[PDB]
Amino acid sequence: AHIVKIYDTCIGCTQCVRACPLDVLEMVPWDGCKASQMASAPRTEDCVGCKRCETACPTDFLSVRVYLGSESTRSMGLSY
Amino acid sequence: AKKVKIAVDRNPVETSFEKWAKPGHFSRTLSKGPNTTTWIWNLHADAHDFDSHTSDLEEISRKVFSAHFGQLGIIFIWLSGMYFHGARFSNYEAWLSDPTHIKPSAQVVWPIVGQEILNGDVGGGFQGIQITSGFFQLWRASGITSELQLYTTAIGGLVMAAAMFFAGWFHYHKAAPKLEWFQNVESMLNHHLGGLLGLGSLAWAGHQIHVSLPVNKLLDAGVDPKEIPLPHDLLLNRAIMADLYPSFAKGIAPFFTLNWSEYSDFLTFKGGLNPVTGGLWLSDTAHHHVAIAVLFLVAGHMYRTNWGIGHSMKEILEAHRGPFTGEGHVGLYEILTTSWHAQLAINLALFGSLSIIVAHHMYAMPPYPYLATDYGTQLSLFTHHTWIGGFCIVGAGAHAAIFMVRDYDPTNNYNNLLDRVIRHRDAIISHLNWVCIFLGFHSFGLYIHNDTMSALGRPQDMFSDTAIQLQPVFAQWIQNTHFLAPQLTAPNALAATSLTWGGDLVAVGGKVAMMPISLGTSDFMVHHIHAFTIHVTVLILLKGVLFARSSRLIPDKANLGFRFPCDGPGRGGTCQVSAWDHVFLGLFWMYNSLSIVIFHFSWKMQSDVWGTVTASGVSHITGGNFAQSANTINGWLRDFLWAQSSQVIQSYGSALSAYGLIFLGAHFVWAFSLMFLFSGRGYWQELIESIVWAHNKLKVAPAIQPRALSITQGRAVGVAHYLLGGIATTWSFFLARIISVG
Amino acid sequence: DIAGLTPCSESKAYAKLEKKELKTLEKRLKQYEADSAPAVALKATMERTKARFANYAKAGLLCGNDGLPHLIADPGLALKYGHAGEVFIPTFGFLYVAGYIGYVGRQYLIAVKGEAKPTDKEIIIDVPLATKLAWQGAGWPLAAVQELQRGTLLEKEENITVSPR
Amino acid sequence: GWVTFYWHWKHLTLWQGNVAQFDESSTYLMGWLRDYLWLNSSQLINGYNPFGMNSLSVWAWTFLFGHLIYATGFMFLISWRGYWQELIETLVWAHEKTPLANLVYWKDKPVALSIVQARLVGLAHFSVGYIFTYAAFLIASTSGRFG
Amino acid sequence: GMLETPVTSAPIVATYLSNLPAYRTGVAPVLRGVEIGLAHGFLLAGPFIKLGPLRNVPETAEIAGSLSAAGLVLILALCLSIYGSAQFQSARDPLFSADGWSEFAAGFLVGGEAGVAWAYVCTQ
Amino acid sequence: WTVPTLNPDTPSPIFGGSTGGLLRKAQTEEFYVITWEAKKEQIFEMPTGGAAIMRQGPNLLKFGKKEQCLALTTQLRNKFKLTPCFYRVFPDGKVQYLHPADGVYPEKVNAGRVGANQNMRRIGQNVNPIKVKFSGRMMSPAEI
Ligand code: CLA
Ligand code: CLA
Ligand code: CLA
Ligand code: CLA
Ligand code: CLA
Ligand code: CLA
Ligand SMILES: CC1=C(C/C=C(\C)CCC[C@H](C)CCC[C@H](C)CCCC(C)C)C(=O)c2ccccc2C1=O
Repeated sequence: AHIVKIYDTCIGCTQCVRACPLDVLEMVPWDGCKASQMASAPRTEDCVGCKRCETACPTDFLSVRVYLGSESTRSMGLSY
Repeated sequence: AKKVKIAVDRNPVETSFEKWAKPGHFSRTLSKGPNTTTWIWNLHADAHDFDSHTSDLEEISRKVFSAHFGQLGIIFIWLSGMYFHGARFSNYEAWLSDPTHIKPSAQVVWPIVGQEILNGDVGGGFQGIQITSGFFQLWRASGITSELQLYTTAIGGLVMAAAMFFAGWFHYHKAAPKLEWFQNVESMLNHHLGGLLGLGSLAWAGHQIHVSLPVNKLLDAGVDPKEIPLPHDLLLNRAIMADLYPSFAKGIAPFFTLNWSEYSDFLTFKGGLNPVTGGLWLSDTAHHHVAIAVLFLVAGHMYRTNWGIGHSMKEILEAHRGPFTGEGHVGLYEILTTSWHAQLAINLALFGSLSIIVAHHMYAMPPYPYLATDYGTQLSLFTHHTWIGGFCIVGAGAHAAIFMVRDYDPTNNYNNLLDRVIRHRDAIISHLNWVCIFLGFHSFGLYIHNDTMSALGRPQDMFSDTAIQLQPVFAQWIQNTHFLAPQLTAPNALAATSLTWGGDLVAVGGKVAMMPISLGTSDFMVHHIHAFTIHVTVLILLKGVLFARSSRLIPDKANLGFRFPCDGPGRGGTCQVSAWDHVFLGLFWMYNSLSIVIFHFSWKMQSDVWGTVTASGVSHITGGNFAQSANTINGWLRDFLWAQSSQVIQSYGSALSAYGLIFLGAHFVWAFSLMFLFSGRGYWQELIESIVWAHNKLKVAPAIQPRALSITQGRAVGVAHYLLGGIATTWSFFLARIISVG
Repeated sequence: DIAGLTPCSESKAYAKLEKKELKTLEKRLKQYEADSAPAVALKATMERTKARFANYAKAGLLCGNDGLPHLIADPGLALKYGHAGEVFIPTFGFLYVAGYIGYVGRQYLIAVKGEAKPTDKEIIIDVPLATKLAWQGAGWPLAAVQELQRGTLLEKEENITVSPR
Repeated sequence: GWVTFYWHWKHLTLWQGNVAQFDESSTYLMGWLRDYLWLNSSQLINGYNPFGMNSLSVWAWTFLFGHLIYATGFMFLISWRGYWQELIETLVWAHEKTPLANLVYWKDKPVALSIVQARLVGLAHFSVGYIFTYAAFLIASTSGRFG
Repeated sequence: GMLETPVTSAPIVATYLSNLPAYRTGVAPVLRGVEIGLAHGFLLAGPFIKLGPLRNVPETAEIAGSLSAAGLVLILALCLSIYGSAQFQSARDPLFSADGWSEFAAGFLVGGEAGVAWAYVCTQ
Repeated sequence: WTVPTLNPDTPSPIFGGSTGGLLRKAQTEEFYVITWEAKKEQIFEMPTGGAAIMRQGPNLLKFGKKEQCLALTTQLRNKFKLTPCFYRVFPDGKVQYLHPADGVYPEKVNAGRVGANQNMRRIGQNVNPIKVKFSGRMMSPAEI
């Protein structure tokens, strides 16, 4: 399973959640930004490591980071 | 029943230089101007991608139509230059008198920095670079006898070039055809079959019957070129033509009375090669273009335009419906009238395959006088038109995948031939995958078997004619059948179409023009290498087209586009999944496969066909070493590459020294390309950061932020340099070799 | 002489080399006419070949056992024995031109940084400004040194971006 | 490579007594290609030929063996993972649907080499082919000439 | 579902496969091993004899080729055995089990070598 | 909102079939089922290749991996404005529901969700790799 971390520079644009092709991320309420919402990564066991979320994050440096880790059938994206 | 008619719009666009001063105007993304150096590359990459600038099909079609006029105008400038340089900087007039001893030349260099040594001694009291384009042979066949005639054609070429550029401007800025005009496919085929190909063939037959045949009949008889009648004297004076061809004494009455046998003297069916010049009979060539003219003119009356009679192309497609293919060819007509990429994919495929067929037929049936005995021209023309065909075919795969990503719509394709092909793509690629593995083992493995057996001192265990044999029995049967065709299956033909099938050799000026080609074990082995390398190229390109939209790895590959680098390091890594990357990989294999084709041709001709005729017999350039040596990889390395590269590496200090320089320079460009292929832009962007720091330290940092090339541009830059270096290396090696010995 | 070399004017191999090149040209000449176009071109080449070998000997170059000119790069050996024109003098010839080109480009780049849209002044060159800066670059060594002493040649370390460390 | 070419060519000319060849031909790159690589390959590539073989046939064989491993390395360096992973997926489909072969099955799911692995595998082939090609040429050219 | 096709789904093809030893259930794995081993073993001798390094020797060609076919059957038997060890470590047919496959591999060795020997007897 | 229950007898779209469908994995490890309601019969693109017609009313499809189900979901939502949902089905017969986990698509913020894998710091405030060395396994500074 890969590791996905959300850092406190998130502005709650939701672009990472829309970009993710496996519904790994979601938005949750927060008080640390104007949007009052923060990205969350509750389902990292389904993450494949494409890093489409990082491509979509506007903040600099990124507020969502993916650290490729142990491989499995789900993280290796196998249908066999 | 929409009538076929001319339809245009008046003054669609304004002619101004305003947009010439605003780079990127065509695209919304680039119109804002540059911020990073990546903008500059994006400007040139997307300039001619009309389909992405606008979503309007009519606007796309109008740009394509005028961009084609620009291509035609450029060819006329190029053609005009070739005719002009023949008139002013060539030894053509001297060549006509002594074609067998004088080397064609049409380029002269200025005496600067000591480059005048490239002006070699070519004959006729002339110094210049020897040319292998075969223009002298073409001009002789058409009947050109003076540099004035060459000069007038060049001036006409420039007028045509000006007309082509005017037409492009006129049909884009002044009177632009509408979309409904472009979609008359029935009308276009009628005009292009009977009008372009049909009347073009008939018109050229008129030139050959009235100009080429009389002029070449006297040239072969030995008449001095300056003393031959001018082409207009032949046209105006039927008395002169009657002397050369008595059939002209009867005028055109035989044509209208159906006594076509009267014209047997200049409309022949001889076959074979003209013994004096070693090229095809021009009387045979005239009857060819007369027959081809009638066939195409009939072909141009097949499709229905405005008067009921004819065929509807949509109706033909929808009637061909079988039990095994569901709906069938339904929906193809709408695909092929609304997608330029789909049309381009088909046309590139067959146009490229045609260029390869031209290469085989022109060497085997030399159509011009003194083309065969000029070994440099034979080698160059075959190699040139094979490379052109190779690139076009790879483009056919590229633009088939573009159609699949952009112009493909599932709603219009349900259970038709196109849909059903996508639904068993795993079956197709898995089977084609196995065929390539099978062909690689049983063709290239044989060479490895022979190399190991030879190194072990076991020649009796090799695959060869003196050992275990692999005879192309099927090809040998066909060679014999065509050799005996004039006896029973083509009774009215005097000779076989080519001397490759069998018979006796034709020698012109002491050199062999063509002789029977024998197929043995080495020919069996090399041919199955061709089948292997062609099948692999199909696998790569066909795989890209079938999996352009989705695969078991990227289920939504279409949304990513046609040209993207990857979908990230996830799923183990997805580098080079896009259909664009299947063209990128397919280019390498096409280059690999055609390189063996032109090495096969070069070694086989020098070993078995080309040579000098003497009293005892034929001595070939490489002395018939193809049969015994080309069955091992070591044989190719030693006997072909190492031995024949002697000419190019000893070229310094002579008129061929330029080929030596380009031989090294080509080796350099090829190796330079591996830098882009073996690396990635991550390293280079960090390197530029340190370089930018030095410029910042000196207040000399640019306003347009330097950026390492994109991932895709690294692959494009790599393959372009890889191809240029590799192909130029063979080009120098072939010409310096064949010109030196051939 | 220097490093065992000998003046080309006194070198046996150097003289023999000239004959070989002229002999090659003469051999091609005798297959043409006296005043035909090819013959005139070949004669012109032979004149340049003879002039070239006289000039190199007159220049006082050094030839090795190969009988080809060799160049001296050490400034002390060059000025000691009058070989300053081989490498030493051309060294300062190139640097003046190289600094000229670089200094002119740097002046233009600074000039447009003050404009509203510097990027559009780089793809589309401001030719009137470029010509003005092209002529003023002849005095770059004087201007370059004065910038160095006044401390405006280099940026401050605090105004340059750097990566984490 | 440049160091060992320089050492080898300067010594071959010394060992033959004709140092002038290096002094004259080493100043331009055609001399290296012509008078060093091409000239000294004559005996190597004749180790075995259609007429027979000699003691150099092992180095002749190893010479081509090196070129093959070197060229194979280009495949791992030029073509990257995404192409091969999708190709392997049709091979997995083909095995499962083939009668009399789907009785046998794998325990480790086939996948393409990783991104990092292929760089090492490509570099290993590149290096091995590099070494074996020059080792065969270095020994064969030197030993046949004098030994 | 999966793309229907006559090759994948036809009556004549299905019946032929169902009669092959691999698919003929109800037979002891050892007996299926012998039946399969005999067929492959008999064929395996052909190519070695005709195209082996000693093919042109009058009488040694038969012996050398068959002796090499016997060797390959031995190597294949090892492949079958270790495959069962790896695959079955913990279903309808007895063959696809640790006990069944071990018997299957043993039968293949006995049948395969018998087929190679039987092929030799045919020649001489 | 309550967790939907899968109906195995739901009709499936009109599709001829292809070679890009389920493999032996579905019979041994898991597969995925996506269901949705269709307003009218329409043609859509299968992520496995080809075109299928969706029946009016409920539809059901089976796919080999999760990404294939969520690829079809994006197509149905963006173009046809539908609201599909898919499950994970195990060979033992168990059915697991997901997407939408709580009934609301993750792009929209919803009360009751608990933040996961959220670090209350920036990327630049992680510790150095030396400080997480010999922790029993390869651990990034971001993990701690
Ligand atoms: C002087 C006449 C003229 C003028 C002022 C314009 C003006 C315009 N044209 Mg028009 N056009 C003209 C002639 C002219 N055109 C001609 C002769 C043709 C026929 C080919 C066309 C065909 C044409 C098309 C199809 C289009 C335009 C478009 C345009 C607009 C932008 C063009 C642009 O950015 O060009 C700048 C581009 C260049 C300077 C590139 C020149 C390319 C030519 C063909 C030379 C190719 C040389 C070749 C690469 C040589 C080999 C290179 C190698 C040695 C390195 C603008 C309104 C575009 C438009 O309206 O878009 C909305 C558009 O799509 N024009
Ligand atoms: C008998 C009629 C006829 C002829 C001879 C042609 C010829 C040609 N067409 Mg076609 N075309 C026709 C009818 C015809 N067309 C009709 C009726 C339609 C509408 C359905 C089209 C629509 C069409 C398109 C959309 C395109 C062509 C193109 C071409 C060219 C392809 C390249 C080639 O082979 O260049 C060979 C070159 C030559 C033979 C020399 C130059 C052309 C000579 C002078 C023939 C001119 C033919 C012209 C139609 C006559 C009237 C011109 C004007 C006075 C009105 C070629 C010149 C392509 C092209 O390149 O366009 C620029 C292209 O894009 N045609
Ligand atoms: C397109 C191809 C082509 C063309 C253009 C020609 C042309 C010609 N052929 Mg050839 N020919 C061809 C193909 C062609 N041929 C083929 C395929 C064959 C093999 C079957 C032959 C076999 C052949 C033979 C056997 C003969 C010719 C002959 C001729 C010439 C006279 C024909 C004749 O009597 O015309 C009769 C009349 C016409 C063609 C009509 C002319 C209409 C004019 C141009 C109208 C002008 C109107 C205008 C308004 C007036 C000007 C006004 C202005 C000044 C103000 C003529 C030069 C004859 C000849 O003399 O050969 C040397 C001849 O004997 N041809
Ligand atoms: C009839 C021929 C034809 C036509 C009309 C087109 C047209 C098109 N192609 Mg296609 N293509 C063709 C043949 C053709 N192609 C062939 C034969 C191949 C195989 C190589 C391809 C491969 C291909 C790819 C892979 C792609 C296209 C794309 C495109 C589109 C954009 C091209 C562009 O912007 O180029 C702009 C032009 C340039 C940047 C200049 C390229 C310069 C080359 C690399 C120089 C090579 C060396 C030079 C020839 C000689 C030495 C030069 C010297 C200075 C050293 C356009 C619709 C692109 C696209 O997006 O389509 C939708 C795209 O991705 N084509
Ligand atoms: C010399 C270099 C080289 C070699 C040997 C190969 C080999 C292969 N390539 Mg590759 N390739 C290369 C360079 C090379 N490539 C380069 C430079 C590129 C980048 C452009 C690519 C890009 C590329 C692509 C994109 C594809 C291939 C494909 C293939 C395969 C073709 C079919 C096949 O299985 O043939 C049979 C195998 C061979 C001929 C290899 C040598 C076999 C030897 C001689 C005999 C066997 C040895 C024997 C068992 C003894 C072993 C003893 C030992 C175990 C102790 C094959 C594995 C295609 C593929 O996979 O098709 C299925 C394919 O799609 N290649
Ligand atoms: C790139 C480094 C380099 C090297 C390796 C040499 C090497 C040499 N130089 Mg050169 N030189 C160089 C750069 C170099 N120089 C530069 C940059 C300049 C200034 C533009 C000079 C100016 C120069 C002069 C004026 C003289 C030499 C001389 C010499 C020779 C002996 C003294 C010497 O320099 O010892 C080793 C070099 C160094 C330690 C580096 C600094 C050398 C200084 C600048 C010059 C020392 C001269 C010395 C005191 C002369 C004493 C008399 C001598 C006969 C023993 C020797 C061949 C002398 C000569 O011609 O001898 C035959 C001599 O008279 N050099
Ligand atoms: C070398 C290299 C680079 C660096 C190469 C770059 C940045 C291209 C350099 C192009 C030219 C030389 C720079 C621009 C020149 C200007 C147009 C100004 C020139 C002015 C005059 C001298 C003409 C990559 O960016 C790269 C990316 C992906 C894979 C491999 C590689 C790769 O190998």
